[PDB]
Amino acid sequence: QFPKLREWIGQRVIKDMAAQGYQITNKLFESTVGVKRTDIEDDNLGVYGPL
Amino acid sequence: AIITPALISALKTSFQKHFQDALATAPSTYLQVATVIPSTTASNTYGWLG
Repeated sequence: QFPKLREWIGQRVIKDMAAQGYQITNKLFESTVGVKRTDIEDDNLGVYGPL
Repeated sequence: AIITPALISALKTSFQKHFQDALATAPSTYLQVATVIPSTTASNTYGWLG
């Protein structure tokens, strides 16, 4: 923001602004499950279908 | 005039069926708390995945 306006005291003063920043790094995520193939092959019921 | 009280005094009546079905029974409600799952054998086994 610009500095607030003030009454001139006799000699004007140079002021400065304040700028900042913010950084965020990506993160890597994982989720996995292992199942024996014979169970899927022997899945006539269909229990593992909604996996 | 004179007659046995087991024939005229018995047959001087008119049967009516107003009293039939005068009251009722509580309405069906199990639909609001249960689903209908038809079965085709002795028992039903249920299985769902986690």
